[PDB]
Amino acid sequence: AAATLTSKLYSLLFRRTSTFALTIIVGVMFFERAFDQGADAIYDHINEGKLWKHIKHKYENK
Amino acid sequence: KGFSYLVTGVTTVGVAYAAKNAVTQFVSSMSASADVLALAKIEIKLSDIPEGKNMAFKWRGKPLFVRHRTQKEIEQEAAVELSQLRDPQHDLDRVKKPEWVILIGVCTHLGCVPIANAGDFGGYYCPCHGSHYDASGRIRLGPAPLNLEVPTYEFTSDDMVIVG
Amino acid sequence: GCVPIANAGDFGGYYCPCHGSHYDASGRIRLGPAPLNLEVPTYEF
Amino acid sequence: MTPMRKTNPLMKLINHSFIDLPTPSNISAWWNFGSLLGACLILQITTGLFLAMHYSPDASTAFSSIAHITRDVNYGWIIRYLHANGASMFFICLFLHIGRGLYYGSFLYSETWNIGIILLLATMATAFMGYVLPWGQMSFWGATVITNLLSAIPYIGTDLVQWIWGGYSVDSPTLTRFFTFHFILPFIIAALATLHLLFLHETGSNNPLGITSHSDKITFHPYYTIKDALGLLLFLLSLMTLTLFSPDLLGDPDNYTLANPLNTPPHIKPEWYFLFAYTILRSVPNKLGGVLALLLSILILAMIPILHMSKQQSMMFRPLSQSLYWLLAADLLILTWIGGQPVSYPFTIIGQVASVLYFTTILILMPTISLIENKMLKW
Amino acid sequence: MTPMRKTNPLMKLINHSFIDLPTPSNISAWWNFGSLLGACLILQITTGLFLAMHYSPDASTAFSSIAHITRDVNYGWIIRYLHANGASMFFICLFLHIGRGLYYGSFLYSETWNIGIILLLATMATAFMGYVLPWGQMSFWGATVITNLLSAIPYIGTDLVQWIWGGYSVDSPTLTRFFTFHFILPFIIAALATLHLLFLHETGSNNPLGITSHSDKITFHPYYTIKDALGLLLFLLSLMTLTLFSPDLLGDPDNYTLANPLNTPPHIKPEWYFLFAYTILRSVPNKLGGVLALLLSILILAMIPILHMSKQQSMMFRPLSQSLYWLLAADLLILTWIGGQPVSYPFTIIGQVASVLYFTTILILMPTISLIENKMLKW
Amino acid sequence: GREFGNLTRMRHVISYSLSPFEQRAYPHVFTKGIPNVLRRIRESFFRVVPQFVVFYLIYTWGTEEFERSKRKNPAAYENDK
Amino acid sequence: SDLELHPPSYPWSHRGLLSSLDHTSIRRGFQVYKQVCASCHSMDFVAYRHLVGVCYTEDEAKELAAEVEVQDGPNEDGEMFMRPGKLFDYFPKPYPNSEAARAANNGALPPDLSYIVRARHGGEDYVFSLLTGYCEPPTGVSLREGLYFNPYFPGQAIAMAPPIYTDVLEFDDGTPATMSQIAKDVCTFLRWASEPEHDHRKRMGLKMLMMMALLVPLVYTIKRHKWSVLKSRKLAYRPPK
Amino acid sequence: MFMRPGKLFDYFPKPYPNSEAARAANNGALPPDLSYIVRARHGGEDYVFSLLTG
Ligand SMILES: COC1=C(OC)C(=O)C(C/C=C(/C)CC/C=C(\C)CC/C=C(\C)CC/C=C(\C)CC/C=C(/C)CC/C=C(\C)CC/C=C(\C)CC/C=C(/C)CC/C=C(\C)CCC=C(C)C)=C(C)C1=O
Ligand SMILES: COC1=C(OC)C(=O)C(C/C=C(\C)CC/C=C(/C)CC/C=C(\C)CC/C=C(\C)CC/C=C(/C)CC/C=C(\C)CC/C=C(/C)CC/C=C(\C)CC/C=C(\C)CCC=C(C)C)=C(C)C1=O
Ligand SMILES: COC1=C(OC)C(=O)C(C/C=C(\C)CC/C=C(/C)CC/C=C(\C)CC/C=C(\C)CC/C=C(\C)CC/C=C(\C)CC/C=C(\C)CC/C=C(\C)CC/C=C(\C)CCC=C(C)C)=C(C)C1=O
Ligand code: HEC
Ligand code: HEM
Ligand code: HEM
Ligand code: HEM
Ligand code: HEM
Ligand code: FES
Ligand code: FES
Repeated sequence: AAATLTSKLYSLLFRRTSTFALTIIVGVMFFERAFDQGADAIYDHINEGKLWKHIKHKYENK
Repeated sequence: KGFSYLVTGVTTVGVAYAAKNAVTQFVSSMSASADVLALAKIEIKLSDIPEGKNMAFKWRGKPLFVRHRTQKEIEQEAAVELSQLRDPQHDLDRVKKPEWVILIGVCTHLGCVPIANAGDFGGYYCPCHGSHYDASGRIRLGPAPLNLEVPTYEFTSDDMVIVG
Repeated sequence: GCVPIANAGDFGGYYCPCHGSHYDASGRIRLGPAPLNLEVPTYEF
Repeated sequence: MTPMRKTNPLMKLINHSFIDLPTPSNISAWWNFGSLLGACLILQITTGLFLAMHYSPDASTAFSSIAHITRDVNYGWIIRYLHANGASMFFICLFLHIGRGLYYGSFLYSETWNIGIILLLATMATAFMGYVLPWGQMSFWGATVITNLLSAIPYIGTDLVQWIWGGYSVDSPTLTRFFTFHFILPFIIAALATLHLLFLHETGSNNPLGITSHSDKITFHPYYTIKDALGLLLFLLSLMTLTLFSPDLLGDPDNYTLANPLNTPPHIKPEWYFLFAYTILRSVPNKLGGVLALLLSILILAMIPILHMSKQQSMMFRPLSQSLYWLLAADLLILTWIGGQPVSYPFTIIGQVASVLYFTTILILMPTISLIENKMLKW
Repeated sequence: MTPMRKTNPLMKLINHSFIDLPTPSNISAWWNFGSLLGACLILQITTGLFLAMHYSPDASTAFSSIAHITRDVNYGWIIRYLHANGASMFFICLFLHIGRGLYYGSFLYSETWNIGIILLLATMATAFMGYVLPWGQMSFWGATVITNLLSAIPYIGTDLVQWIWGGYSVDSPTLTRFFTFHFILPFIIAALATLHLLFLHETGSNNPLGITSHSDKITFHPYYTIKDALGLLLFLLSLMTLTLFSPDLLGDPDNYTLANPLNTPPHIKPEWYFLFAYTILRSVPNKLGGVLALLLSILILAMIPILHMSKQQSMMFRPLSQSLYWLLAADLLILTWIGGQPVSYPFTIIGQVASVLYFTTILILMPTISLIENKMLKW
Repeated sequence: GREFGNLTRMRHVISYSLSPFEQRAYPHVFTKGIPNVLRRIRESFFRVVPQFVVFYLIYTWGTEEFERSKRKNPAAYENDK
Repeated sequence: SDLELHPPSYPWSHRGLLSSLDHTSIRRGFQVYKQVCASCHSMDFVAYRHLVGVCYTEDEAKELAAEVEVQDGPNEDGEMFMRPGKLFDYFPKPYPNSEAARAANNGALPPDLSYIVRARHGGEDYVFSLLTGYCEPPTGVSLREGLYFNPYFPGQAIAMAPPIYTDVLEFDDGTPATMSQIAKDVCTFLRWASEPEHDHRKRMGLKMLMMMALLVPLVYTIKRHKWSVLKSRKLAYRPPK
Repeated sequence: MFMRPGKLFDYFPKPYPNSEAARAANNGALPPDLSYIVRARHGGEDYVFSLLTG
């Protein structure tokens, strides 16, 4: 019987276009960090040992 | 309605993300090539320069003077007046270590190269008109509106000085 | 593009050190993998 | 109180062309490439402008300049690849933009159709002079061959070639003028494109059926904006996949070796989009014959409207014409494939057969079958 | 059959824009400098285009290429001087274009007047970047000074000056980057020039009297085509005299020396057409304040329509406003003269007085006198 | 003729439509969509495909004949002896 | 003469659509280049930088650059001298001019290796097969005394003597030196030298794929949403009778 | 690199290879190139003539 999640998201945010834009840009701010970090982790996990940042240990600090 | 507008709202997020990235690429291409950075700011220099000696270097196409100077030469700097300049500047406000002086190697009068360890002040001597300067290079005889340029340098290790 | 040798060739013409290809004085194909004869814009002497 | 987009002069033009443009509702994807072409142009322009800030149009430093762009300029490699790969996409859309008109009978719009022919020739010139800019082996020699093709003129000949070259051969002066011409023409194409759209608006777009669409016209802002915004997304998807996964697939090596006036590679084949005409040239032993063939090729497009004989626009309702169309397309594929292969017995004969088949189909078969179909319909 | 010029799409625009648009019969020669400007723009493109076929934008080969053009290239010297002197003629016509508007009240056409301001700013940018291309002693230092004057921006200045430089100095990357901008910008100006005419055409041209001339309009073609042709002939006369007899009077020597980074010339000065602004910034003691003055000035041109408070459009019947207008013209002459003189006590005070007099005239004196004149006539 | 106000003259026609928010964006995309696509493909299969098959056959044979030509000739060496 | 033997497709570690380049291989590949290759082949478009973030650290690169000697600009009131070399000098060329190189190599000119991989068909696959497979000529063919047979060369005759055999060098890593091993490392290093944006290019590709997967269905949904009103429209014709 | 006798297309020989050698032999002063000296200095040849005579 609880009001659907989308209905609440609409009345508070989507009804007013200015708030609709505000939530969009904040979502971009957050999604950018999340998407970037996730993609980078996947790429590194595909190529452990190949990437030089995983090789620094064998030779570092003289 | 909330469902449909959600789709649109999410779509814009994606369009925004790429948009920013794309622009940052094109703008970054204009900032500076890697070679520019490699050739510039790379001015590590040993501290082994004796007192009074002036080993010439190059920096941004400008000859650069780094001089260790004895205490009596610094006393001679005190003899010269920092209030007798068009742009007065207190001594320690110029040089972080009075025994060290880093300055440009071109005179501002006609682009001539001053002679190190010369002049009536014991500093620099321009043969083009016999202009005299001190170890700090304070404009004394010349049209230069202000003193000789004080290049930006930063001490990181006791033996190196970054200049960039 | 190898330069023919002066006063060379098995027939008094030119000799190519790159592959041993021989060319006559007139540059005609006589030996060697060269597809066409030596290209000179004008046979003016 | 009334809308402000119906008073301001700058908004009247945008309203006419973009927002309240009456457009048929049943137009398929084939009608999207038009927009994409302009979009691709807008991309090329910007991409090239950024490459111009670091390119030295000199025969002794052009090749080194590109090497410096891809190794020292921030994101220079991607910009260069986007420009190169975006040119191939231009032609792909352009060939599909011309095929639609051939199939659906859009050539009946004389004015618009003729403007397109000019646009095609202008774009072809732009791509040829751009490809010589890198100053690779293929670039140097490709220009030489194509430029020596004007010597076939009866009495002038050499004069034009030496005039274009600015000398007795291809060297720095040729490179510099080509750089300037490469820079300028795209902006001229933009003006031609506006004339293209100008003459189009007087009549409107042609629906796939070929019947008058005045009963089912809809506005352009809400429907075809999103439909053409989805097409552009797909266009970018294809372009980015090509650039980011196969940067050198539609190109050719030997462009990464410095141009040598003395050495010459064996195959020396031109770019893929300039291959069908290349085979047509080689099919005719005579030089004058070949150049006339190349020109006669493009001219056919201008003559196609005159060769139309059927009483219908679209070939959707004429299956025999459809089969001929697809055979003609396959012939073009054969021409392209032959252009990519060395000169040998089987390829040479196949090229000659393809060339004659090409011309005969357009000039003879299509009008004849059109009349035949008119007979079976008791017109 | 009716004339084709009223039915063909391309001919409708030409007929409206040139052949048949009504124009006032009494417009004087002042109304002839608008057409000349475009002609000069056309002249500036073609000449520059040919120069681009031989110029090499590099720190080392730029000066050499100019010498090569002047001596070895056929008729290179005349082309270069037409380009150089055409620039000065362009600004002379441009100032006269602006002056006419201020005197006869043309600024009342807000939409058209505002677009004009953009054209002026773009023109100045094109001219400033072009002056760097020769890469002489004056070009190097002129760019250095006029660029280092963005370090005064509150917090981003230093970041936005190195970015423009492409480095920590002014070197070849700046030269190539300016070259591309120099090429592209004029074509944008051409497009904007079509918006200028477009917004003008929806209202019609003004006349010296300031009264509407609907009663006595005339077709543009016969009368004004020949009149503008006469103006073009006179404009060519002036240009050819400058180039063919005394090409270098209006230039500044010492630009014929190779740019020496470690040699500051004793007397750095901008070009004659930019001097008026130089003195307005050199006078203000604060570096940032001087930039704010050079900008607030140019923009008072945008504020002129607001400050207008007279009940008559044309200053022809306003004798006191005429005296102020000529006084302001004299002030601009003084500013120009001071710009070319070294820093010293007499010139500095004269420049300071001229700057304040310039501003106060535009702001206070002109509105107040217009109000008094209105009071005199008993409106 | 170029303005929606006056394009054609129609009469005795009615139309019915629903709002975008009152209907599904993918209605019968499992039971009625796929079969329609299959109809489209089948209805134009023989008009296009077979010609491009001929192209493939011409392409394969060609390559085969080209390579077949470079093979050495045993009939040019039997007598060479 | 005869159609050149096409090299086979080898299983490189970066053949995959999303794979990268093993950076330890590049390190050993460069080590090979430092002496065995640089005798007459040259890399005109590489500097001692470009390696700081790839294989070697800052300090090790600087120390390595100190081992070379370049010629510096004219001394003021003097002439040219010799400078140690810093991290902005490109790799030393072996000969002042092409003609001198030809003289020392029986007229053959060793091409620059900066773009060799992208220059030749087959890429590194071609180079690997080329470095190996130095067999003797079959029965019925003769060669100039200063040429060597190689079935992968388009003419089968090449002036390159076999450059790599076993135990020519000694890796500091401890990896045994084997003709196959050295060839693999140098081929990887060359593939990098012709494409140092390899890893970055593929990372951006990965992000592009995921972004398209999210976007394409979304944009299509919006298109269907707006167009639904037209796709469901129903029409009727009711003349006066 | 060998030395030719010289041809028409050749330019006038350089007195010195580099500016450093020129100044070293001219007591620090660098003699400017004369190809554009007339149009570079103020006063034209009037300056040059009076310069040599005075
Ligand atoms: C002494 O050394 C110096 C010199 O010498 C050496 C100099 O030379 C200079 C001069 C500087 C010179 C080069 C450098 C300065 C360069 C610049 C400011 C500009 C920077 C930009 C350039 C290269 C790029 C130029 C930009 C271009 C092409 C972009 C524009 C593109 C377009 C199509 C134009 C489109 C515009 C469109 C649609 C808008 C349409 C409408 C309008 C005009 C209408 C007006 C609208 C309005 C609100 C205004 C109306 C207002 C009203 C009523 C209110 C009144 C206003 C008030 C203000 C009161 C300096 C400073 C100097 O130090
Ligand atoms: C007072 O009342 C008035 C008004 O108010 C009622 C008005 O309103 C107006 C109208 C206002 C005005 C003019 C003012 C300005 C306003 C305007 C609208 C116009 C704006 C201007 C413009 C866009 C600029 C227009 C153009 C200019 C300079 C020209 C630049 C562009 C070009 C095409 C020009 C041509 C350059 C050419 C040909 C190059 C020269 C070289 C040629 C021979 C050699 C060329 C060779 C080649 C391309 C070779 C190619 C070879 C190839 C591919 C090789 C092929 C090889 C094979 C083998 C096939 C007026 C006048 C008026 O008075
Ligand atoms: C299918 O149905 C459809 C139809 O049919 C029914 C249709 O009909 C249409 C109709 C529409 C079309 C097809 C659309 C396309 C239509 C066309 C004709 C195509 C037209 C294309 C174009 C004009 C090309 C557009 C792009 C162009 C020219 C390039 C754009 C970019 C630029 C000039 C550069 C912009 C700036 C950039 C990158 C920023 C970098 C630079 C800088 C900051 C500048 C640096 C500084 C300087 C210059 C310095 C200036 C200041 C200086 C010196 C000093 C200042 C002062 C100081 C004091 C320092 C559609 C869509 C459709 O779908
Ligand atoms: C050390 C491993 C090594 C690699 C990898 C290498 N070189 Fe070469 N290389 C040449 C010469 C000369 C050519 C041109 C023709 C030839 O191969 O003989 C050439 C050609 C090549 C080619 C192919 C040329 C073409 O046109 O396809 C490659 C690839 C190459 N070198 C890379 C002298 C050398 C020398 C000097 C003794 C050495 C050492 C040498 N080469 C060692 C190496
Ligand atoms: C080269 C750049 C070109 C651009 C930017 C361009 C632009 C456009 C655009 C945006 C459309 C509208 C698309 C539509 O409504 O279907 C269009 C239509 C058209 N184009 Fe082009 N075009 C170009 C080249 C060509 C060429 C080479 C031809 C060759 C004949 C051509 C012929 C046509 C025709 C006939 C139409 C009308 C189609 C119809 O009415 O259905 N165009 N063009
Ligand atoms: C329809 C418009 C255009 C087309 C079809 C086109 C096509 C091309 C092509 C195919 C190349 C060679 C790509 C390669 O060798 O990999 C090229 C090169 C180039 N083009 Fe254009 N171009 C266009 C517009 C422009 C514009 C407006 C500019 C403005 C500066 C420009 C500047 C350049 C430059 C600088 C290069 C050098 C490429 C390089 O250095 O790698 N192009 N162009
Ligand atoms: C820079 C290139 C420019 C071109 C090619 C151009 C062109 C023209 C032309 C052809 C006319 C009509 C004929 C004439 O007045 O002589 C005109 C009128 C006008 N121009 Fe410009 N113009 C330019 C710049 C400017 C600028 C910088 C302004 C600054 C105020 C301006 C303001 C005006 C005004 C207010 C009119 C209306 C004249 C009237 O109503 O009588 N224009 N322009
Ligand atoms: C209104 C348009 C233009 C103006 C006001 C303008 C102005 C100038 C100016 C003042 C110079 C300095 C020349 C000197 O001091 O000797 C110059 C140089 C140059 N401009 Fe233009 N220009 C315009 C259009 C163009 C165009 C369209 C091009 C090329 C397409 C071009 C190419 C050049 C070149 C190559 C130079 C170097 C000439 C030299 O160094 O003497 N310009 N321009
Ligand atoms: S050179 Fe310094 S005062 Fe003359
Ligand atoms: S080099 Fe001439 S035949 Fe090989």
